[PDB]
Amino acid sequence: NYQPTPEDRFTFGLWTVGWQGRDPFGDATRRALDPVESVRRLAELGAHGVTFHDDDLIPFGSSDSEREEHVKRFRQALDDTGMKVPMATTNLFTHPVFKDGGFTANDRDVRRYALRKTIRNIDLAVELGAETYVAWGGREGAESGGAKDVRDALDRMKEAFDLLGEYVTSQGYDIRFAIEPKPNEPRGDILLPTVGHALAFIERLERPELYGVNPEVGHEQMAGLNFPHGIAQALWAGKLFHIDLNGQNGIKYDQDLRFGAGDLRAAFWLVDLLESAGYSGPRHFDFKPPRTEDFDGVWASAAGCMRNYLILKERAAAFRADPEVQEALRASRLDELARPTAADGLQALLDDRSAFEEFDVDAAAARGMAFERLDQLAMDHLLGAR
Amino acid sequence: NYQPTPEDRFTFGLWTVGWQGRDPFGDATRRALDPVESVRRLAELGAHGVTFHDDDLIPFGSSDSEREEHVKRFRQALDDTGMKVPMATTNLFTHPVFKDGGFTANDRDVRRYALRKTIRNIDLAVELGAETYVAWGGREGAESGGAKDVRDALDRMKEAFDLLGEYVTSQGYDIRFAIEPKPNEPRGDILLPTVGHALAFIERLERPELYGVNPEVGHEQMAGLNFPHGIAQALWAGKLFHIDLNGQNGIKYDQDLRFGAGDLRAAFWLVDLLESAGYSGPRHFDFKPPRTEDFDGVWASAAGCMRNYLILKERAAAFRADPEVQEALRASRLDELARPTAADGLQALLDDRSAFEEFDVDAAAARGMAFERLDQLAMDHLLGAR
Amino acid sequence: NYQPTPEDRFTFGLWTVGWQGRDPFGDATRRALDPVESVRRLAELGAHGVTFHDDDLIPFGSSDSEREEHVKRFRQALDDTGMKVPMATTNLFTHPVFKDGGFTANDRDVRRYALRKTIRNIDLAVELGAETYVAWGGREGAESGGAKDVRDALDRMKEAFDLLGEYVTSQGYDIRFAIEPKPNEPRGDILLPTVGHALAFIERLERPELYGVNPEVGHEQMAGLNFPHGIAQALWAGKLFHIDLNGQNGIKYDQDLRFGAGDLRAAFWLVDLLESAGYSGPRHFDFKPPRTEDFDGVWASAAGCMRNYLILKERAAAFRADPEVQEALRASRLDELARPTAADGLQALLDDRSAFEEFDVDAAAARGMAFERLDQLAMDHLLGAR
Amino acid sequence: NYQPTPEDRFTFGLWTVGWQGRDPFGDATRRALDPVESVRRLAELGAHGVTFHDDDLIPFGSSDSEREEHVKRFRQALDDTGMKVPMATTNLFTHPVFKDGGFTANDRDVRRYALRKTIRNIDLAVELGAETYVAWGGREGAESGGAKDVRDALDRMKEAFDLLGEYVTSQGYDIRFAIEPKPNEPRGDILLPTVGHALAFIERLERPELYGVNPEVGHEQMAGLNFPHGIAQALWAGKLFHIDLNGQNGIKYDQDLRFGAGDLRAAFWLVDLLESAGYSGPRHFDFKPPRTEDFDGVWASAAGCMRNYLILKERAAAFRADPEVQEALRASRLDELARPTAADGLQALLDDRSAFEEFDVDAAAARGMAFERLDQLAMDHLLGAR
Ligand SMILES: [Mn+2]
Ligand SMILES: [Mn+2]
Ligand SMILES: [Mn+2]
Ligand SMILES: [Mn+2]
Ligand SMILES: [Mn+2]
Ligand SMILES: [Mn+2]
Ligand SMILES: [Mn+2]
Ligand SMILES: [Mn+2]
Repeated sequence: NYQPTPEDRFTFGLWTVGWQGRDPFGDATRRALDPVESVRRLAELGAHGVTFHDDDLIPFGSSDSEREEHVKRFRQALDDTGMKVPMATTNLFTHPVFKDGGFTANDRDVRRYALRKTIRNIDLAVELGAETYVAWGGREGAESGGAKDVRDALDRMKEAFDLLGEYVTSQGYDIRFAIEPKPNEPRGDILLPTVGHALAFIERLERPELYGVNPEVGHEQMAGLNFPHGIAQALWAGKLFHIDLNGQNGIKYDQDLRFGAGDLRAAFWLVDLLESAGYSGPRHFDFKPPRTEDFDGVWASAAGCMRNYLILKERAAAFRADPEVQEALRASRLDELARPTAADGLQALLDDRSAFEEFDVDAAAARGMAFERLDQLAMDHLLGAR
Repeated sequence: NYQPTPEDRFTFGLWTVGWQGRDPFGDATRRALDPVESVRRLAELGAHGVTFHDDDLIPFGSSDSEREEHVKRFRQALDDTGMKVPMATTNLFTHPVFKDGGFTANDRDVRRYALRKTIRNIDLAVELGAETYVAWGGREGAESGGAKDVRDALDRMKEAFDLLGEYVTSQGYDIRFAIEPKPNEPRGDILLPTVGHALAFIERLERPELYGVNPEVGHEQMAGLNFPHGIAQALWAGKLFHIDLNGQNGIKYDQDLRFGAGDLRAAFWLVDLLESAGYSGPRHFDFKPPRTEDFDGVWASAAGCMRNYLILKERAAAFRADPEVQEALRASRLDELARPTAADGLQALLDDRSAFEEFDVDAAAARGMAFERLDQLAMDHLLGAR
Repeated sequence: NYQPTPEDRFTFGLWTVGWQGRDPFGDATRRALDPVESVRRLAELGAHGVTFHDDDLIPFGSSDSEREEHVKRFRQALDDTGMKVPMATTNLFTHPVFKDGGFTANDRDVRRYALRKTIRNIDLAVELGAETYVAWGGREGAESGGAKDVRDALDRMKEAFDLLGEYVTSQGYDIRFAIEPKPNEPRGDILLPTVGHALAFIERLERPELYGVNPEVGHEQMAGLNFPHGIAQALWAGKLFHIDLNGQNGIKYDQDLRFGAGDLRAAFWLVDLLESAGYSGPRHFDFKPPRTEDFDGVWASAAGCMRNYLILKERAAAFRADPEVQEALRASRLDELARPTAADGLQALLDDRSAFEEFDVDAAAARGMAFERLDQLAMDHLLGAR
Repeated sequence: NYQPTPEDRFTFGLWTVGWQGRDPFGDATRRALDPVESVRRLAELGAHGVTFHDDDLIPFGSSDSEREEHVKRFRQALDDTGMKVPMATTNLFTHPVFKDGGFTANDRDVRRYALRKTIRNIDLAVELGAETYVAWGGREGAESGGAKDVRDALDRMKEAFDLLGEYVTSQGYDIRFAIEPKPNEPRGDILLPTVGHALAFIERLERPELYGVNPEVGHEQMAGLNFPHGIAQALWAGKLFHIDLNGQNGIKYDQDLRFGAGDLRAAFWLVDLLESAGYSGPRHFDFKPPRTEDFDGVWASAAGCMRNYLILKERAAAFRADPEVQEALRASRLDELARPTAADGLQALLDDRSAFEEFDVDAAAARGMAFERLDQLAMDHLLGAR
């Protein structure tokens, strides 16, 4: 019955089920949750673990005595439940000091502070066993053209990531970084707005092997992009270090719906790709239970994330294993797409009259791709109408 | 009076002013143009040169005798006018054989043909003096999830670009490649949909130094992205090999309006950045005169592209040179954004109590960025209201 | 097995399966179809009937002898198959004369011609038994601000529709009009861009009872709008005279995918609403088989439209009939939403201290809406995971 | 120098300059403002007046003694400055009780309360001299399909507006209502999402003459719609009771930038239309100074709204008065667009062989519209490049 177990590796941010429902036009609709109670509540649902921002575990401005007791209580809930902490991250967006950014703030002292805050939490992340450290530069960007020279800001962004990579190397940590793109909100435009921009930026770091992406379903969809396509490119690059799952109904504010909501067909093709590719990291949900809900609806929504992943996994596997689909894939030439165009090499291609001079372009053009039958088989599988 | 001269390097595709106005719901509204007459007509307007697809110079399926006479006539118009041909490209989208792509077609024979067609035109491009060879993979992509394994397709795309780079190296040509991203249309989703995705892909080629981007204003805006930001990232990467200028009114079909139309403020900030950065390549217009127009309106629209570039150039230069704006930039800390965050190095940063333990975050947060005054100075400059 | 029969009332435009695959960057990939063969082919698939533009039945500029033989051949295919023609429409977009519009062309003679062309086809539509006459003003609009005074254009649009309503009244026809909104493409902005704008405009006609809407799934989604919501408003207004079904993957060019493709969840909620409301008109598909397909894929895609409608109909009915869902609807107060707010009347409301002075807003606010559990039941039903 | 005076009728919501900068990912960056100080500060800038939500003048849950003193202090600032209060509105979105809506909440008691809260503030609005009472139903809508039957919700919405119209009639007030559309945010989809949907809904009210629209620039642009077009339709309907001015950079979260920011060309065409139409209501700014700013930047941003309106007013007037533009308008047939298509009547049109049988469609089609020259004259005027 699509019941999750910890071996499914489902994880959740403390800030997700813990979202109090404050939006830019409304006050909180739910009380804050003790992280201890979310660990317990999630473990009961079948989750594998939790993630946190530094401020989602230890309230900003804590004395070290308080910090110690916050951590201690959290550590006991993990031990009580068997939950893990595979990823953590820094809040560089909530406090007003970060109103123009953390790593790319125009104010140099803020940039320095953002790094000092980030490094403190990396140490804590390692202590709690995280393998991935995410950065979402939600305040990096601008509302107006003169406010941000983006060439200078990317210099400042490279600087920061290079320093964090020097730091983890100096400490001998095994943790790796994952940049989480978003195209806008809360800034008018955010730097590194998509998976492609983040991938490209990483290739300009001193130690590129230490940084990957953490793409979020709804964020690429906020640019009207195909999320499964961007995940394929991240996988092709060897850079899918982590993944954020949720739903989004098109180009609008970041909704962070429960996974499977939003674009259901894209959710199907995403799961198909993650499972085909053997992605083995956490299946992490970054989602807000809608503020219409009380705490029972919070946990229902969380359960739904996991349930929908496992239904889509079953339907995609059944699609890929159906001999009628395999035949259709053959009919649509997907096997040909995986064979080299010219393993025979450039000269042989140049000398191959069958590639140009005697190529029958009209017979090739007349050959239908048969993609609509293939896609209606995929639809039939998704809906259990086979 | 904002009169262009060839030294402004303005160029135009033959397919732009030559667009007959056929759209997906309407027939042609203008006759086809002889490329000779467009070269002459553009030179009279002050353009520096023209670009072409192979099929926009030599009709598909020409005998070599016909090909020779087409080229000869074009060459004479160039010589008659002093016009140049700085860029050329391949039509891998119009013919039905390319209905599932050229380089990433599922059919291997089509992929081979696409390369054979591309290489033939590279030789011609070199003969006519082009320094940049553009690729727009407008048919590379899918309408449905099962039709295109994107991992395999990027393998096929890398293959193709690697082969074209082996070819130009083997011939000793100096020409370089520029990939032109577009997120969708005519395919439901197009591969390498944005500047970031193209930049990232190039870093996976055998000879990355040979490939840059040719970003188009309207295409990044079709993903709701900030075009000046993406140009800054391309410039930061050292990869702005060429630029396509036009206008776009938001997220919708590719309009290819005359430059300055669409998002006027973004046009201002683009020109500001190109001129600040000392971009020295062609200012190339990829635009469709609307099909409401007759041939006089075609040439009016072309003239307008150039005029609007030169007005925005003047207003941006005046903005950057105004001592009141310089002071505002200082007030908004843009100078600080250009200074290293931590040239003193990681350890010094770690030991700097002013970066954390004794950082006054409340006083930093209280400091306004003054970006609205800066932006109203930019507005006043753009509108000539100073 | 979700097999359609004519009693399902599925209809298709001749221009849908007959689309030759010409897009704004590519030539045709399929030959044209004889309307006779599409009637036969669709009847074999289980369709109820077909619709046409005047130019999709009789080629533009036909002699009346030719027109007669075209009609005669079509009439025989209808009789041979039992197919019906419930709707027809005018092509006021393909010919270059309509480059600035038909009814709102700036040129008065074109406006007159557009009406003369429209009235000729209304007579033919009546002869073939249509009950609905659609208008899609795809060329009505502008690319630039000065080109179209929209106040004057709406005067010209009202004029035209008023004249067509006088005409059908004068002839004693029973046919009714349906305006099909689209927000853009082929014009930069199209007038009456959404269901709401069309509904509002109709209330300004001389005979409002004669005009409704024909909303198309993909067009409202091209404005990022909720198609089921707009259909509910059209139904609430008593104005859903006809409906166009297809799919659309977000805000981009009009894709006209096969129904069920695009936004699958929205397709579910649409079918739920049409069936709940007892909509009894044609279930009309306005769709393009992708130009990757040959004619077998054309018919596969058409079959898929019908299949997906019938699967979604079954799943929605099962949702609405499930006692667990009924209970959830009760828990989410949907029954309360259908009860008058204040049947007791204004004064009683004013005097009801329970409505303000003694209203417990905190207890009301604390009551969760339970919408996430309700929606996961809807998801479970859609996917057959109950 | 584009200095505003109260006769320009510029108004501002207390919540605009008073926005503390709390966004869905960040805390406040500015303290709250005393409404008294905003009235004074705005009057010094040249504003005509202010508007308020009930909760933006009197903190929620005030004793009547407190309410009295809040009002008294506000009244004295108005008298001290000569500022007016032309519009007011109800906060039916911030308090958690309104998490599923006010007038269309599923909970009947909340719907009753929303009306009781609305009516209390209408009385206060009248006392302070407002002529327009706005409703923005920002919580009316849904995130999921089953949560909201939209047919029932529109019944509940009609009910509420009908009751408020009975109330103001019963009291003999002269105030009129204006519905402010928004397509989404904070709900996933908001009911009456555009100007067209609101216009259409009003025609279903018992007393339609009492309700108009208050369209907001950024909200229609959040649906990718042309704001000047929707204003023209509202003006054509006689329903532009009020207007909200700001800027928006495309399809994304509601930015509420200072007017003239966002889409500058659309701002030009809007002002052109308001001034051409002789719109005489308040020019009301609904805008957020970005949270990067301190209070000096708040007032700079407010000043900028007014400045940009007055620059665009000058440039549009100069466009409309330029004899070269008048000639171009004549060349593009805008005069013809304003002449009836068929004042000669239906029969005369039917009998006019020049309208069909002898219409030269090819010569008509060959006539260019000359819209690009017209639009480059508009551009030259906007930029002061004539
Ligand atoms: Mn998100
Ligand atoms: Mn995330
Ligand atoms: Mn383009
Ligand atoms: Mn281009
Ligand atoms: Mn369509
Ligand atoms: Mn349609
Ligand atoms: Mn707004
Ligand atoms: Mn507003």
